[PDB]
Amino acid sequence: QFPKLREWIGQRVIKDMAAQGYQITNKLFESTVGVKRTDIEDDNLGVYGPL
Amino acid sequence: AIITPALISALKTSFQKHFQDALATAPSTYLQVATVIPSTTASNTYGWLG
Repeated sequence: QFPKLREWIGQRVIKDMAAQGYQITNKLFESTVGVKRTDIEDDNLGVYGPL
Repeated sequence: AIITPALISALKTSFQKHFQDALATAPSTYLQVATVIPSTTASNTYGWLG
């Protein structure tokens, strides 16, 4: 923001602004499950279908 | 005039069926708390995945 306006005291003063920043790094995520193939092959019921 | 009280005094009546079905029974409600799952054998086994 610009500095607030003030009454001139006799000699004007140079002021400065304040700028900042913010950084965020990506993160890597994982989720996995292992199942024996014979169970899927022997899945006539269909229990593992909604996996 | 004179007659046995087991024939005229018995047959001087008119049967009516107003009293039939005068009251009722509580309405069906199990639909609001249960689903209908038809079965085709002795028992039903249920299985769902986690």
